Amino acid sequence: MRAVLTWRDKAEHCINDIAFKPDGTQLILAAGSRLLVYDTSDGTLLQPLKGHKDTVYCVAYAKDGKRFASGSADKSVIIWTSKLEGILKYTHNDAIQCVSYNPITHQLASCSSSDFGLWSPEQKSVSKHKSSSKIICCSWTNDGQYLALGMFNGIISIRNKNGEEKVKIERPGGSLSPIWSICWNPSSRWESFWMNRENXXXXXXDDNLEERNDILAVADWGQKVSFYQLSGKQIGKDRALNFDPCCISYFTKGEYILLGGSDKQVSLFTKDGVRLGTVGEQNSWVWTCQAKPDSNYVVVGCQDGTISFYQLIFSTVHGLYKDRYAYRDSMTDVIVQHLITEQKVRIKCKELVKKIAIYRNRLAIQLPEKILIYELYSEDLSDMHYRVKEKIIKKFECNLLVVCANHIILCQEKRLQCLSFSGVKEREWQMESLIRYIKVIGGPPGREGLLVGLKNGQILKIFVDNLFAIVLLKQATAVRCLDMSASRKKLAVVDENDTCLVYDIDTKELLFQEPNANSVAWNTQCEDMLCFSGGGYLNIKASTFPVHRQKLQGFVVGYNGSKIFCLHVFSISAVEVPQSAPMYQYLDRKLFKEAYQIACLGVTDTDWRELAMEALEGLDFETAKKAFIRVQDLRYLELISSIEERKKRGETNNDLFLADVFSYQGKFHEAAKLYKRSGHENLALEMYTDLCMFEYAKDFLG
Amino acid sequence: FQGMFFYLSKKISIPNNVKLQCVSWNKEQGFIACGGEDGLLKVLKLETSNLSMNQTLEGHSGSVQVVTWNEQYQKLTTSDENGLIIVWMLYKGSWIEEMINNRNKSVVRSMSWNADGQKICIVYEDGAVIVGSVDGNRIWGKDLKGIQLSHVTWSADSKVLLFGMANGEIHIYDNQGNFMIKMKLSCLVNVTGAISIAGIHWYHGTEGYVEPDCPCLAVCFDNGRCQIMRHENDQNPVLIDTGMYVVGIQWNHMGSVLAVAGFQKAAMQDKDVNIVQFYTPFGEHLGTLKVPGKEISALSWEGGGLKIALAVDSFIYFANIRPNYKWGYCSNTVVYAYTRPDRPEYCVVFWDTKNNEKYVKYVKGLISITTCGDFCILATKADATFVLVLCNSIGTPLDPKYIDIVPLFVAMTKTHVIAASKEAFYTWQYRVARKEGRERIYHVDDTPSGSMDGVLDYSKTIQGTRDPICAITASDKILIVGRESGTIQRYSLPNVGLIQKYSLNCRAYQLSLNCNSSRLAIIDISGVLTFFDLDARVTDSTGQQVVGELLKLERRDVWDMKWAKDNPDLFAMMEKTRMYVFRNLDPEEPIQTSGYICNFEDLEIKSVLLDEILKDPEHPNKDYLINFEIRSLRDSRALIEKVGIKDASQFIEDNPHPRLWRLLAEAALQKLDLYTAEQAFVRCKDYQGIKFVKRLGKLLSESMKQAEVVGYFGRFEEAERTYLEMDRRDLAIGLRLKLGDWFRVLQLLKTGSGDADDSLLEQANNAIGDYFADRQKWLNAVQYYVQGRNQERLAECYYMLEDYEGLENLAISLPENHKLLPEIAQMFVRVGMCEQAVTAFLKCSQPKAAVDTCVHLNQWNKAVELAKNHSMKEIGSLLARYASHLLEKNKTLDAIELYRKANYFFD
Repeated sequence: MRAVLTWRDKAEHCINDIAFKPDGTQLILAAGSRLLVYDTSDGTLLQPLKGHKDTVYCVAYAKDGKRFASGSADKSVIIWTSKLEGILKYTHNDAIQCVSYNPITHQLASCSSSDFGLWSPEQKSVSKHKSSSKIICCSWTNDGQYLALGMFNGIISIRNKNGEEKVKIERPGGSLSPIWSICWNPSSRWESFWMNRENXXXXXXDDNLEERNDILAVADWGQKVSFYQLSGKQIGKDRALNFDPCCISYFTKGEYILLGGSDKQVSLFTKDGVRLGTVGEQNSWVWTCQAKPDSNYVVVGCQDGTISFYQLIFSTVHGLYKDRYAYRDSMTDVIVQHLITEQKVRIKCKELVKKIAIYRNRLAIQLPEKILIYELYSEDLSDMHYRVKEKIIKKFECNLLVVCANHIILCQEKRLQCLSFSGVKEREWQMESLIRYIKVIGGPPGREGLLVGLKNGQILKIFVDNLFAIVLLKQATAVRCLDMSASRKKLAVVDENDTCLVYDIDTKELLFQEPNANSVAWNTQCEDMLCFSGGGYLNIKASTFPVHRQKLQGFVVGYNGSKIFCLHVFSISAVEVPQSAPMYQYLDRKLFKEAYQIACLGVTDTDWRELAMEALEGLDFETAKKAFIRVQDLRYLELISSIEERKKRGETNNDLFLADVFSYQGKFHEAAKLYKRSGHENLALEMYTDLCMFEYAKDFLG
Repeated sequence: FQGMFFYLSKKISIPNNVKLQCVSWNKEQGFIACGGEDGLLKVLKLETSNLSMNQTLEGHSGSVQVVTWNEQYQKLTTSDENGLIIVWMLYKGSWIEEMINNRNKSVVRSMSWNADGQKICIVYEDGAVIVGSVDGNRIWGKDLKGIQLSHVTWSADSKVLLFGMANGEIHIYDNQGNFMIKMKLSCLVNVTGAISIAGIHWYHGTEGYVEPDCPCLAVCFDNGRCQIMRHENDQNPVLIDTGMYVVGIQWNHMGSVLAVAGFQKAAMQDKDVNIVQFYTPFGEHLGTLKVPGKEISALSWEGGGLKIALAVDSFIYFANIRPNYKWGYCSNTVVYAYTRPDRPEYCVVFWDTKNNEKYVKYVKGLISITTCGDFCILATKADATFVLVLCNSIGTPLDPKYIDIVPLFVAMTKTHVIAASKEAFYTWQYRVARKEGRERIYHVDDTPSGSMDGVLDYSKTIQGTRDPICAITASDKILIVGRESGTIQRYSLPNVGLIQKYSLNCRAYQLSLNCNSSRLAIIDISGVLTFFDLDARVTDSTGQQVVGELLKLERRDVWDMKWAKDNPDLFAMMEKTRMYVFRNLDPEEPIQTSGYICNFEDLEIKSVLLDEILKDPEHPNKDYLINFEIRSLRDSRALIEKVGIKDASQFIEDNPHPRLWRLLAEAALQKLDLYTAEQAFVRCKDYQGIKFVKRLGKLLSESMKQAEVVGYFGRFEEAERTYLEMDRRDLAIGLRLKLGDWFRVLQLLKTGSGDADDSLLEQANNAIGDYFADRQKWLNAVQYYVQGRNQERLAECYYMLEDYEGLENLAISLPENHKLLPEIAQMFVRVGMCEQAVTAFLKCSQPKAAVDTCVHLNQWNKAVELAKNHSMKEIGSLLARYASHLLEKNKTLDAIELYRKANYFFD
């Protein structure tokens, strides 16, 4: 979890409530005794809107984006057009507290000390309806049908769109625990309602609720948060706090909660009320935390008059092994995906997920205060029945994490620790510079090799059953990323200057380099072929030949058979390799024995036939035999069987063999030159006499 | 216009000319139901009018103005202008009554079952509403006092209801009847007087949508305005003026076409003509169908979308309709693509019909498919930019070219792709393997020279034109572009220069060129064929010298066509369920066929039954592609059967073709006429055939000549059985060796009576081991290589399989100094195993590498314990130097442990 201050401003006065235009283009702030209009891009303040006399205690803004409501200590409410003029003033019984437009009908509510004033657009009257108590905060049900009110008396009560009161809940303790804000969860079909658009006067004077699906976030000054249904039933238990909360709030998605308060920060939570992190911490009390429409930005308002605009960045967390992509879903689950069978399994934690690692039959997950080891119960390579093997109740600091057959490996910031499952440390290694990258490279259970890259550019191999670290190489710049080829003979490295470098490990020598890379993988089965991504391209390179380039954004996580497991900004995409293209690069070089290895991963019968006849004319009869067996063409198999049945019994004249191949292919003049030059002019006489081509046949008597 | 093609296929006429008010067609079981005046209800079912069931149903007291189907349950619902509501069930092959109901107050104006078939909504004129379960039990009922409804629909999830209002106004409710809002009717801008809803239809997405966030909900009005929404409160919908009096609207089952039924004032008369207009979800007009009669009353599609029933003046017409499928044929793969119930992608299927295999590719935003030779292009919307996914006959993408123009029209050629918008066209030259001149772009009103390998001026593509593009085609020699004026432009290829502008009396719906690139086959917007000879000189009636001649040829209801690939004057052309093959302008005998013209070469036309394939696209059958032989080939096959192989050759000597010489050759081979077979292979220059007849002509045994000639056609199983019947198990194995069926080679060797040759069982196992190892199935390859004694790849398998116990028991089995021991020793080093590498370097008699391995893996005890060598003392100096470097790192405890590992116990 990461959050960045995009821009900041400070008003002249305290900031009481916040409103966004539905497209996110403008922010409106109830600061002191005026409204302030802001650009969300960079915080330029366009205009102080002047209409009110006293403290603007709140503002809210309608779903069609045409009109906003603002309420004052001077008892007024004003309806402003998005032209920023206040066309319909209104004047309530006492000071205003919170105001809230209905999601569906644009019907407004405006709360006060005893009385709440509903009206629907441009009718001539307002339902100034009465309350038992000071009406602190108000929120419409996601379908628009009930307005729920929170009271300073520690009661929440639920009123229908006409103003009749239908349900009550009391927080045990009453006025000990004032309800300072509540919010209905956005998570239902209606959120796309009003998501499709391309378009001063005075105003005078419900059954089967258990089947209604809505859920209400309650933040009370008993210092607890809890969730409630429209039936009045509590969901689960009170999620306790150590502060006076304010402005419990959600993103457009309905899945993450913002929570401000006298903790002087904006805390972030799941929709289950589990903590996930911290948006920027503050000099003073936080009154307001509003998520931007359609997006991961947040805006905050504080007692000192500071406005802060934050972007939440929500980093990616995953690991792949050979063919099992495990990754973070929500921020509390791992989704583990078998990439061949396309099976998924969900494992649910009860906290944040911070690190994941995976290896054959072993999955490991790090939470804030424990690390989990998970095990596949069968040796079946199609299995997905993960069970928790062991659960280490210990806190760790780390830069990187990996898992092996019997061990967890922890990289602390310059130090590598091997821990047993069950948490007892085995061994440790201290590097000569800060660790930038690690990968497990396989081995027998308990002696596994680790491949390690340092900031000074040194590259090491470390065996988990050994106290000494083995230098493979050193480089002129830091290791950004690192991989080994299928045999373990070759290395690929990303040099932290956005280039890929490729090395022989057994001789410690550079083979080749490429000037634009960000992530790289070797093909897990087909050696001498690799893939990388960089600069908006995917790049497939075979055996020092030219590289196939096509547009992609996202990163190479792995490469198996004919598929490259590229990762898009939230999910794995599985791009397919043009096997036909590297195959013809081997055939331009007459590397028939190699070309077959690219073909054998999957190419067309046209590719197989064009390979087979290139092998046949190249006199590579062992390749051509197999390249034609794929097509099952008996004509040329009979010819190959003839040429082998003449190499057996002591013929060796290659020009005679190529003449027969050119004869079967109908390459007659070239076959005839070969029959002449091989020393057998009579075979060229026979060929043209048999074809009855007498105008050419006459040449070959002699 | 651009789109599908359709024609009036059938009629049914109703007794006494009883006028129909409504029709609707079941889709899970295919019954039509139709409701007319005087209590008429009938159920009808088509089969292959010649209908297979025709039941009238009785109980109604007036015109049966509501008829509607439950799909999920076997139930028909009906009501009349006297408010008797009936639900019928099909019991013992008859529609009986199950439940009966009457409110005794008002006309039932409309109904809809919900998207799951669990509920019905029923809306009266006076203001009532009912919702009832499929149980027949009533759930709730309002009375919307103030306004009269006239229409209803559910939403896709059944959470929302749309009620219409008879004053041309629409109100949105939740599924409990709580009023949410009035809908915005933005198509009614600039209107006067009263409005009425002619229809509402919402495609609930069951076959998947044409695109993610495509329009789903269609509304239309009696003034001819229409409005297509993405959801119930989409305030920026698609706007249409149809220019006709609309009576009703219906989506096809796939949601890819909207049909609008109405009538228009005829162009020279105070009389109305009935028309159906067809629209895309995006409001582009696909076509217009006229129908005869006083009035069209109602409209409904067949469950397959291949017919549409039109209730008209006491008749039901049925328009056959031929979908404009996203499809193409390339190198004996059929490519077909369909939207899915459960994905946003198109499921594109590359069905290899030569091997019978499906390769399946899920593609986002598919605009079109096109083919030429072994390659196809999936043209798509990029996640404005569009991408031409050039792809091979098994569906692996080769080169996704991004372009900044909409690929509305696409033509493909053995070197070129051409894509065009309504105003400009882009040409990309391609192959598989200079590069710079291989892309260009041109505006339709431009006059290019041909000469310039220029940069892509995408800024020119938005210059407005009065006459846009409506069809294009290209031939590997010219590009022909058709304007909406009936101007046709001729451009050169491979470089694009404007050669000539022609003008014609028609818009082109389709264009295609003969291979010699001199005759253009033009189909008009009206479905009429014509040929235009592009090069032909003509003296005009003025005496002026014209170029391009409209030939005398004409034919009607043409919609699919194919010039032969090889021949410049053979051509094929569909009308309905008939194909009229041509030579020059002269038609042959028509061939009975439904399917699309797939390929035309070697006197054969392949045809494909896409309409059968797309009913169950995950289980296609060989029969869904059919081969036709044109008359010259059938006559020659008939002569060979009637006149016999000897004298049938005279007709082919009179009128030769390379396909006919092969037919005579394969006929003569099968009847063992090696003399005539030799002459037939000579006449088509097949040296493989000439060698084969000569080889047969040396064999001694007729049974063996049969076994060998049976092989020639690819009947290898029959040849093998022939050799087994001949007591030639050796030739049976010989045939299987040549074919590479190594499982059969080994099966014959195991099952035969003779002692199987040891080197042949070795060869057999090793080739099966190789078969799996080349397919990366190492665990299978081991099973054969361990029998076949292939230690040199058994090592590669045990290493890739990560079986270091396997690789140990391999290396421990070898002789000393054996060539494989130093590579298995390096495998144990790459993985970090010292004792196994030391064992391998000692069996290889290679002791310096054992010491060096003990050094590399820091086994300094084992490094120095090899006491037979002088090197032990030398490495004691390296051990001292390494310890001194640890002491420069100040690691005194590691230097102590290293000296303890060295057995330097004093130090």
